[PDB]
Amino acid sequence: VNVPKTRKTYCKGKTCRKHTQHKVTQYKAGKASLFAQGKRRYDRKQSGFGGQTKPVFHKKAKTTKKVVLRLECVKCKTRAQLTLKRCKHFELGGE
Amino acid sequence: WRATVQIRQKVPHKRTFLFLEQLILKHNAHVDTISISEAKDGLDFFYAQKNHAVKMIDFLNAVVPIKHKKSEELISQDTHTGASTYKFSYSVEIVPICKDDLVVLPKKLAKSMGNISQFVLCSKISNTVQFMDPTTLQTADLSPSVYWRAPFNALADVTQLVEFIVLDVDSTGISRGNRVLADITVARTSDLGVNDQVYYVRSHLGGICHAGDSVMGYFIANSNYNSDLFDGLNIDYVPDVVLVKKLY
Amino acid sequence: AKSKNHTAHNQTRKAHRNGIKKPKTYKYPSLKGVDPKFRRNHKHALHGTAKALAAAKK
Amino acid sequence: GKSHGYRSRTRYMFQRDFRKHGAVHLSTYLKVYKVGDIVDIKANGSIQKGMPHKFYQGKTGVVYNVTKSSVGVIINKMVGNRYLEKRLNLRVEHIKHSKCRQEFLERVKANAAKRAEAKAQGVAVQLKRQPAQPRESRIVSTEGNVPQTLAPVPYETFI
RNA sequence: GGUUGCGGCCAUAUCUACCAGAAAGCACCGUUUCCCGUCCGAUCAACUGUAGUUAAGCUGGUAAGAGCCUGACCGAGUAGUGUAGUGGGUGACCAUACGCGAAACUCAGGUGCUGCAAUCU
RNA sequence: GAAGACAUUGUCAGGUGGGGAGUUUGGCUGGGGCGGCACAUCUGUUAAACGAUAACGCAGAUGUCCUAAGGGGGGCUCAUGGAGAACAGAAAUCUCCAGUAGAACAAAAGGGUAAAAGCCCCCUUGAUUUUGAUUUUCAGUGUGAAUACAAACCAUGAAAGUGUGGCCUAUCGAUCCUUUAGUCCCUCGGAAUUUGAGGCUAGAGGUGCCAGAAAAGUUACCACAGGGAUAACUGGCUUGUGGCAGUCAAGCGUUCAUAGCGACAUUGCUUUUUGAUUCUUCGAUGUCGGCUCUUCCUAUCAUACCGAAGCAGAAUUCGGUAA
RNA sequence: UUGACAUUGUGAAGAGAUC
RNA sequence: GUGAUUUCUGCCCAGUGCUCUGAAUGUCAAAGUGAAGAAAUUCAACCAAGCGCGGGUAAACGGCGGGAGUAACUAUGACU
RNA sequence: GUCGAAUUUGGGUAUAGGGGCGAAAGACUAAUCGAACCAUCUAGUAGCUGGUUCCUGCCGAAGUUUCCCUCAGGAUAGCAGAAGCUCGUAUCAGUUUUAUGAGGUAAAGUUAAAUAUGUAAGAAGUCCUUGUUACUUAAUUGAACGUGGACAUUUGAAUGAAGAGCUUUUAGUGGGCCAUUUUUGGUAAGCAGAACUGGCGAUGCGGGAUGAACCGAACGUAGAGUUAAGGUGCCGGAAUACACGCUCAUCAGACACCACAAAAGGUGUUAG
RNA sequence: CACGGACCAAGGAGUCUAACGUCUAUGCGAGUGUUUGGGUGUAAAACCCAUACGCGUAAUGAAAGUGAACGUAGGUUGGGGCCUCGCAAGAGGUGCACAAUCGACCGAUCCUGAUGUCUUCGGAUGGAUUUGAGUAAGAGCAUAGCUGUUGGGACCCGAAAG
Repeated sequence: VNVPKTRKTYCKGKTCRKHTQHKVTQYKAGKASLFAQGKRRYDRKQSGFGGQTKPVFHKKAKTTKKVVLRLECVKCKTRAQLTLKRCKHFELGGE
Repeated sequence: WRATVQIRQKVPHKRTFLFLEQLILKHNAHVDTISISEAKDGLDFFYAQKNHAVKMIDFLNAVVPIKHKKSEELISQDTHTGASTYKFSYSVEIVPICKDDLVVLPKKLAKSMGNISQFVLCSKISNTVQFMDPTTLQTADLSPSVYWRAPFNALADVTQLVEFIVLDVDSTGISRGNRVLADITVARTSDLGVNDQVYYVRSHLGGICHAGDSVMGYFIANSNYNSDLFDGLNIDYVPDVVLVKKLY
Repeated sequence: AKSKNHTAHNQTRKAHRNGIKKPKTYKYPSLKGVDPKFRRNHKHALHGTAKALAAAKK
Repeated sequence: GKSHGYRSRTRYMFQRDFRKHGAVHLSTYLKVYKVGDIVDIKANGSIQKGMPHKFYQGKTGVVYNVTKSSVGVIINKMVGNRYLEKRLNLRVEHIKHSKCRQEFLERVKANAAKRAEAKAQGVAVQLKRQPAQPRESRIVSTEGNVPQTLAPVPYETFI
């Protein structure tokens, strides 16, 4: 699909609480970040003997992901998240 | 009917074209048939005896990379002779990757042949599926046997292409046979006029391209993918534009 | 080894054993769903009219 | 496979009444519904917002809630062996009054009149409704009307 | 009673062919400087009520007219259907008993009704 | 004698390793297998005028598409036909009539829509924020989709009003783990600081077997617990077929419908065809054929006696009673 | 089958900015 | 692995396998290494063998088709 | 069959259980071999088969919904029992009537039944009178709830009501089958799938000779009386009754379900 | 014409327990439970008892934390019973439990943000179609019994295996 690079929506900053202009960019994953509790645990149970102790998921079906938008308030720098329906093409651009 | 051959593409929907070619490639090899009844994913063939359903597949391998399974249903037997009458159903299944679509091979597959890349376009489909480096211009092929061992699926359909218009080309030579490796500037057909962009792309098909001519390709920056083989490679090794096929 | 899947036979007959009991509806029904704006005022309407007699009743 | 939708199998059900198509007439919106009124639900197939499910066609309910474009409706729905009390949100295109209350109030007032009238008339009210009785006696008069003898009639082809 | 503005149900109000309308009111009609809108003051806009024509709009009348609508011991107690029988019939289906009860077609009449506000010899 | 801080030895690490070990190798299903998706869904129908209603019933569709195809407002009228204009033709473009929708409305089907819900323009982001009530499938649980308000803040329009995505009916997802936003809050428990990690609130990453395991074959060497809830095998029912007998005679036969026939078809019979179903039997009715031997049926091959011929005799042919 | 650490001490050459 | 003798053992190294006096600058863990940080730590390079690359191999497992033409009635079809 | 050699055999000896040995058959390894034998873990686990021990009284089902790697099984709701609880003129009801909606099947050729279906027929009512509010209004005007006053049993239609409501708690079941009136798949079926009601399963009794379901009727122990459905020549309890006709059958006919018969023939016989 | 049963006698199958739900009886009752132990005794009994501890009397959030009366512990509809009048019928007064319903109170989440202050701490006040297994003149604790569930060999018997 196609979406703007800009939106005026309701912003809650404790400063704003009104419709303000935002800057749209597309959300992405973020680093795996070891030392996470669930990774520290999973590192331990995988140690030793007994092979793979946890399920390995081969069952994918979906051919797309939902699309999450990242709205920064141009004024008070606060942020929001907002989610579009599934689509095969996405651009935050123009044309 | 004493035999039935059942063929399924199992894709959304891209292979509805080539089943037309099968009937053409069924037409050369002659033998004998009774009926044909489509299924959502393909044809059902019905034959006399069991002997023609063998010849149907024997010639079905050389054209297309299929695996085949068999069952039986015995409708009766004459208890004097011991003879048996069965209805033999051959279920044939094809690789769900259609010529000139964007594939991401699993790392184990990649480095078992030439250590080819992860991004590949499926050049041609025959008794083996052939794969082509879009940039590196290296050749590899996946035999039908080895595909069914680990069943990966194509990343993007041939129906996902967008139109491109070629500003200029720069050739590095290289090509082995039949091919010309070259480097090209390209702008999207809709994108060219109203703002601008130029995607400088290293591609195959460098002798075929006349300046300003139209070419189809996958534009990956816009394309959203949920594949797993895609999230795991890397994001700095993927070309943003993969040039596929030219318009005449 | 197929089964017998659906039937409605006997279900209407089981239904009338204890037999289709009624709302048991009450005076003063629940104000669930009533207009919040009407319902806010209705608080203070009753709130005031109770104290209305607290001036008379003493 | 089988399909059970929200509006499934309503083909003839929401149709618009041949030569009644088009825009809704404007006494529909001039009608004032109150809490305690009894109303009949007939869907209007042209107005999609606020439109009841195909179970509530023709069902009759009471108004517990009045709001901007819509009204509240309490229905009694049979599920299993019991009746559940349903609350519904419907726009006034899909509602109208049921005249049984208009006719009921007409008889309540007449009954008030007759009694208070009969309060100076020395009772003997007879204020119920009684079923059609067996018809009392009478004398026909054959004078001017002579019994006409009829008999069954023979068969014929007439083809 | 005519006429206008705003309506109520939305053909008894529609459609088709002809004809008449006094006063009053609508309307056609004149103009392009300002408001404003167009390929084009035709549409819309603004200006005069002066200079004109009731020709069309519109209101009314007519019509063994198509349409619509109301009524008929009109089709018809007909078709259909609920209940009942150790009824009939090889069968398909059909009578009888207690009940309910139609429709097109035909025929006959009807061809807008009305609310608030002003207005006219 | 040779060898020498290398081999060896110990401990980690990558790779190789059916030589070996442990385990698995979906579901419904007119047996099981293949196929399919009736496994999550949507429309018409099957459905017998409220609602409800099954089959591997029938016709199709769904995993997407859209910053407009969302929202508000304004102006306008479609399909099609008719009559006119250089090139211009069966259609280009222009103009006037008639035109109840025969068009269009992202897609399947059905509903809906005419100063619109369509066509064309103009402005915009309500496809926002906080969360509760309600309907639907239903246990009146979850998910999905929706309905009507409330508290804010906004778009449009002169304004009434209208809009919480798509005119309406489908287009989708738990726990655990990872991650992001939010307040800039809570905890790290001997007391503090900075990193780190963990919480509360709201999103996303996926389970299509769609209330959601992480999973290849094979046995003709086979095993167990069971099943006639279920196949092969007799029987039972049906007769599609198979095979047999009438009725009308369009017609072959030198002419001649019935000496001898029958096509079109229609009416029946048959359990020595093949099937369909799955009623009895899997804590067993010993499965093919022949050999041996008895008996019954008639739908008569021979023999008996008859009727018929287009029967001279001879011969043969059709029927009759007859087992 | 390979790498690293330990067994493991004594020191020379020649290339690579350790072999 | 084949199965006395006699007589022969055709073509095929693309796949799978085995092998290599072969080569490159791809990928590669642990340790060491360099950087950033107050530290936990993060990252960046480097790296063996193995695979990747190239060669040999069928008395290794194994395979030995399809589409065409072309010799004096048809037709056979040595060959391209 | 072989019988001078890859022969036959005694004793000693070595090889032991995921092992041994095999001129190979998954052969042999103490009547045991596709993993021996013996003890323990072991009363291994079983959603699967079988069994489950005394009487009598009162009550009495289900084979259906939703979800499950769910389909020979469970959870859930329904049916059921038991314990009662607050109450008692009383709200109800597998029913009609009046009043009023919705429907789009049969017939009709857009119209529109029959049977089923929603609501109402009063006290939680009606009419008046004057209070409250921060919602609503241009507004002492509405909305919602109230104060004071008034109208009681023909109080607002029929009939009925071994009383109305309320809660807790738990068993079994979750294979159904048949007939009627409709109906899809199938050529049809004692076939498969639905819709309504009634039955069988769980139920004897009288009749259909016989039979789970058909007709009559449901059951404490008896006595008499009267009947149901079916019958009344004899077996067989009850008329070899009465009345009026038809049929002669070198295979007559005899009572529903039901244990079947056709097209059409016949100077057979009667009546139109 | 499915399975077991030739016959007879004797054995032979829903038990115990740990932890709980409902129900009932009993003692006390804002409490309750003597028995781990000590004193004692006719000696595994019975009798007597200090300290604690368990449940209960306070809920709510992840947590840091905070913590139940605007009022005769409120109002409205209905309510057994009692009281007043009346010959009675019935009306009026009061109305426990209990059902409905709207409020007030405590906690959590979002919003407001006072006199005040180590100038970012403090959190008064006032809200809200929000949320809780809460308050609103306590009812639980102990033992016993029926029935039900979970773990155990688990009503009895039975595998192929490991």
